[PDB]
Amino acid sequence: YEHVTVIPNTVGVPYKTLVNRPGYSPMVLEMELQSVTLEPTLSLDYITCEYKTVIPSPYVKCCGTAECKDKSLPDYSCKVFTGVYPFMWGGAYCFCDAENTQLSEAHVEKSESCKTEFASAYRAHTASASAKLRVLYQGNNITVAAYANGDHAVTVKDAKFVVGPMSSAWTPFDNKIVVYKGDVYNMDYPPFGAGRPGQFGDIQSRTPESKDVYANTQLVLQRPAAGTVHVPYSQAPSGFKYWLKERGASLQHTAPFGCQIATNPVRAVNCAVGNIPISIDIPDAAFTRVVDAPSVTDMSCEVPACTHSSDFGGVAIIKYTASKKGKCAVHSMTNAVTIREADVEVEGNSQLQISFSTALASAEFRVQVCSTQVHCAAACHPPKDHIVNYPASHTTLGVQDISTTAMSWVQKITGGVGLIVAVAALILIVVLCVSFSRH
Amino acid sequence: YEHVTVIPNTVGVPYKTLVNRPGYSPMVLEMELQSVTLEPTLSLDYITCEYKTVIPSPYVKCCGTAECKDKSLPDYSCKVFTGVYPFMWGGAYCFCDAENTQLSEAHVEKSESCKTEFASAYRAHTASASAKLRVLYQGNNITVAAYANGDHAVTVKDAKFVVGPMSSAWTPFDNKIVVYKGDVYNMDYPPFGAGRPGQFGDIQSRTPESKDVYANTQLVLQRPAAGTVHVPYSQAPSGFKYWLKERGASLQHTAPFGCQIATNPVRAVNCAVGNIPISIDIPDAAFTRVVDAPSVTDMSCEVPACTHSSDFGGVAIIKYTASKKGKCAVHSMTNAVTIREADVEVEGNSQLQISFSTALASAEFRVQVCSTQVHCAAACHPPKDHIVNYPASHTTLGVQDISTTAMSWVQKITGGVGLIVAVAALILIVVLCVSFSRH
Amino acid sequence: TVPTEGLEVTWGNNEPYKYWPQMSTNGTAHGHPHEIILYYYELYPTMTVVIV
Ligand SMILES: *[C@@H]1O[C@H](CO)[C@@H](O)[C@H](O)[C@H]1NC(C)=O
Ligand SMILES: *[C@@H]1O[C@H](CO)[C@@H](O)[C@H](O)[C@H]1NC(C)=O
Ligand SMILES: *[C@@H]1O[C@H](CO)[C@@H](O)[C@H](O)[C@H]1NC(C)=O
Ligand SMILES: *[C@@H]1O[C@H](CO)[C@@H](O)[C@H](O)[C@H]1NC(C)=O
Ligand SMILES: *[C@@H]1O[C@H](CO)[C@@H](O)[C@H](O)[C@H]1NC(C)=O
Repeated sequence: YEHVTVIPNTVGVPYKTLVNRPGYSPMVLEMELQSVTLEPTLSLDYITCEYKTVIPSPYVKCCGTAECKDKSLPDYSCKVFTGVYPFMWGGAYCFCDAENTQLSEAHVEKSESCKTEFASAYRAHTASASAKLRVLYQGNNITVAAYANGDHAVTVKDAKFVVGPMSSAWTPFDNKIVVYKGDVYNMDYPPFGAGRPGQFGDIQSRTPESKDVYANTQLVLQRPAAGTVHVPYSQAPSGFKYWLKERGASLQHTAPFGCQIATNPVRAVNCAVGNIPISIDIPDAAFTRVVDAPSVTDMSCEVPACTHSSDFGGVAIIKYTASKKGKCAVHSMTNAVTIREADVEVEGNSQLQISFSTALASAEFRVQVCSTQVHCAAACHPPKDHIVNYPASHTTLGVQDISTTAMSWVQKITGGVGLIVAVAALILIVVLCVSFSRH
Repeated sequence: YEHVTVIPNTVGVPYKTLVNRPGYSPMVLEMELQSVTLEPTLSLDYITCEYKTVIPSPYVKCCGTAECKDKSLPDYSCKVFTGVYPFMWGGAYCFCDAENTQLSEAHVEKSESCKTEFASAYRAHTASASAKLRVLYQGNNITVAAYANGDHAVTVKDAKFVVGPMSSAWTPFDNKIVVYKGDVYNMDYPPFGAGRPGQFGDIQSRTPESKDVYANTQLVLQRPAAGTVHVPYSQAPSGFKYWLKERGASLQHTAPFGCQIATNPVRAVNCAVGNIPISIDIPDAAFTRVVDAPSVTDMSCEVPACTHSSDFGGVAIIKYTASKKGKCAVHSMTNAVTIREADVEVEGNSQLQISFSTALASAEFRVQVCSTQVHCAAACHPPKDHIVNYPASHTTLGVQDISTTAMSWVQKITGGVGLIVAVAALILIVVLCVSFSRH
Repeated sequence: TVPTEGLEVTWGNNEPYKYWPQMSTNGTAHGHPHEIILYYYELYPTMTVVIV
């Protein structure tokens, strides 16, 4: 026996549905949602870290001229300076008073610490979905866990469940993201091989264990000072350090709809969009025949208090007469009122008590207890506190919901004005007939 | 200097482009495509294989009644029979001539060979692309390799190339595919947990090393024959074996556009759709000034043979007078004619020879050699062979391309008819003017 | 039959073959009017009838 329902995507609020099969007693179910997760597909592009500069000892050749050759290492440079005259702690280095020369060189490498401090660039694609549910079944709690599409079925206590698909495809991620130790940012990084001297991406590599490195920093050598031996240079500072000081706020603090974000693996948790359909199959052994259930013959209703707040602020008292002891279900027949209890116990001649929640100013609703109906009515007062810490447990109201007193005044005014037009219309018709006939 | 061009997606046909920069001599490049590859992103769902049935020894209990209990193994079954009287090789087994019973049981497991013979079900998403080229650059061949999107740049011999993106998103794979030992199929496999008794998907598992198995094969026990000890049963035969004998043709033999398919990893190669843009940056040291190049002052053209086949069926001779020894480029100024040679060497007072291919019945085109132009014209004949083994090397024709003799005939017929209308209209105008004045 | 775009044929365990068509005709594009029409008819059959 198949049954289909639809529930909105909100966490922490229970819902109820009614199953009615001819020949058997009605049965009421309750469901509550505990988590929803989305997870995209990722591919890696490159990584970035700090860099290091390597400079060997200079070469001083006196009474001669030096020269240098080219090499293939990244950011290589060589220069030759004339007219030098170094000093040391013991005196002058070389005899000749002129025609001395100095040679200098340097190149750029990749730092060793890149295996612990690095950032990574990705591309994102379509995501999947998963969910977790709690169901009250046959007087006990059970849990189910499944994928949110039509391609999965689970069986708990001889019952099948199918969840999904979802009604919306909204995702908080763009095509390009960048990840760093628990934080995710949206960024449009420069392409591979097109870095800049002082921004994010001046040095690049394909994987932390690669040997190929691309670098686009500036390196210019300078003339040494008189009487000293050293190798000065000019170079733009690192770009990865600057980004750590100027990155700003991450997605966890800016994302819409109240989503949460975790990074191992990258996921989004508890985003409130749309609704989820559900399908359930119940075996024949779970029902009770109508001849065996007790019957109820006389009903009454009395309500002593009502305040239409966001919590359960009603109380009702119902009297009954029952044929024999057993169980029964309770269910509301209006959409504006919700009832907490699912089952009640009946015996002999007694009374039972229930509680409810509503947003209507004037209350009128019906209650079903084992194939019988009863009518209740009341007047409700407003609350006194302004702000709470939990969402409402009732539905919103429409334009047709109006207090009983207010409805009476509109009828009187509309009727009174309408009568004047009616009496005027009859007079005009009588006169017009006499003119037409007499001529 | 930046240059942009567009190349059609065809393998095995060279193409040429012209670079023109004021103040310098022109340059010609030649490009040719060798391979294009597409590769999707995959995700695993479940795997299937063959099964095994387990039957332990029967229990024959004489002069009594037996019973059996329930268990959790897949496809478990029990039954108890009465009225048995088994035999062995030495005589009857037990004394009593009645009140004997027999018990039997069986269940289903996963066969050992699932680690070698299995099939896998996947889910597919968007694909990436890659490409490889050969370029003729200053008299030498160089090769480039890059991804077919705008986020990659490569540098070879101080020149930077950027390729992509593609003009079409067509792919030969659907959302669901199946792979088995080098063949790929398009199939809509059943949901997990919803198998069928005699088709693909009766046995399901999540990983070849996992312990959870789902089975939906029918199994019913039957009554033993008189005087024998054995355990008969009835069962639907395996669905994996049936699929192997009637699976049909693969994707390689049925795909459109001439694509080829490989499986480790899954790829598609050499599909002919769309076109590819290319961008190239040329440095300043590669150019030559106008004053250093030679100059050519007198020219004439003659065409001794033409035949408009799919190969190079033309020959031409050009006379020239040059100022000094050097090099020059050759380029065609029309779209319907292609010239094979890229550069020549000129000196003194001599002649040079070239070849071309075209689809026109009457050939007229212009040739440029180091900033000067000449005019050629000839008539062409059709070939004799019907079918060849290679594609054409020239472009298709339009409506404006018509032989000179055919164009002459249209002009005489059209012009003559127009005269009869023109002379007749003048008579009407004059005769109308006289009547207007006469009144 | 060999279309404009080509045909591919496979035989047993061997490698496939490829074929492409090539222009040929019994008319001539220079000469008397009735010989010119036959040239274009055998190359573009459907367009020649419509225009004429
Ligand atoms: C821990 O250090 C290893 C390298 O030693 C690094 O791969 C890993 O990312 C680090 N994890 C954290 C949380 O810092
Ligand atoms: C578990 O079931 C009991 C009734 O047996 C119910 O009172 C309780 O609320 C259920 N658990 C939760 C978390 O609601
Ligand atoms: C070879 O056997 C191993 C298991 O022993 C299996 O994983 C693999 O797929 C086999 N190779 C092929 C080509 O089937
Ligand atoms: C390499 O360049 C030569 C010209 O020097 C050319 O003839 C040849 O075709 C090129 N190689 C290939 C594989 O095309
Ligand atoms: C042209 O004439 C030849 C004469 O043998 C004939 O075989 C052929 O079918 C004709 N048509 C074409 C298109 O060649």
